[PDB]
Amino acid sequence: LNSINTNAGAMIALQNLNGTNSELTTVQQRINTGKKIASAKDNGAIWATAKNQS
Amino acid sequence: LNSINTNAGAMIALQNLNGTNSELTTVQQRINTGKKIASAKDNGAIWATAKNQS
Amino acid sequence: GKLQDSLDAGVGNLVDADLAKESAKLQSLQTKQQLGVQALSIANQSSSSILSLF
Repeated sequence: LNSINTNAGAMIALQNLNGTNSELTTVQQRINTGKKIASAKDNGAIWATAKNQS
Repeated sequence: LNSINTNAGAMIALQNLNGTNSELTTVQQRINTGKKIASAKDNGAIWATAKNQS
Repeated sequence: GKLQDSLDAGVGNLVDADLAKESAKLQSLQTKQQLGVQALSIANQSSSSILSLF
């Protein structure tokens, strides 16, 4: 398929790049905060237990 | 054979070119994801094994 | 996002042409049109031979 309107390989490459970007942002947060569970979004139950313990 | 309506050599060249593009896209996806087996389509057995092990 | 990409790829598979085939079909039809013009030009002159008999 030598189409000029659709480029599926670019779509797949963009999906992979977006996944890499998300992983990099997660590691950036985990470094600058020093916490693997810095908010309710990271893990709700363990974050709740930590808030109660603190 | 000096046909005006058909061109078998162009057909063979197009098949070879499509094969080359398929190999090139496989290498693109393999470099981008960083894994030689990134989905069940790559190889189902070791894919499932690695998924369970991970 | 992945579903939208898949739908766009399906539409592209459904309507888009394989332009590498028309890259050869175009030259084939141009040469065919030239041969057709020459053939019609030859056929138009059949009446001219009648003058020689008089």
